Amino acid sequence: KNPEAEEITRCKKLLDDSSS
Amino acid sequence: KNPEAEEITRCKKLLDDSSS
Amino acid sequence: KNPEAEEITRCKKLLDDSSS
Ligand SMILES: *Cc1cc(C*)cc(C*)c1
Repeated sequence: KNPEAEEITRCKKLLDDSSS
Repeated sequence: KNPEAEEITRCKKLLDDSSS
Repeated sequence: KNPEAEEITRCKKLLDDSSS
């Protein structure tokens, strides 16, 4: 439940945006 | 053997902490 | 096609460098 979890979510978006 | 390897280790911890 | 894609490329290099 740590706030750092937000960073992980961003990573996922970054990977998807890789095609962008 | 580069010191940057430490960053990779942190990434792993971040992924696990994702459930936190 | 976003410039952020460069960050993703770096991540890949970091993972490989993990053995370094
Ligand atoms: C979340 C994350 C972590 C690492 C080590 C690298 C990338 C691209 C994303």
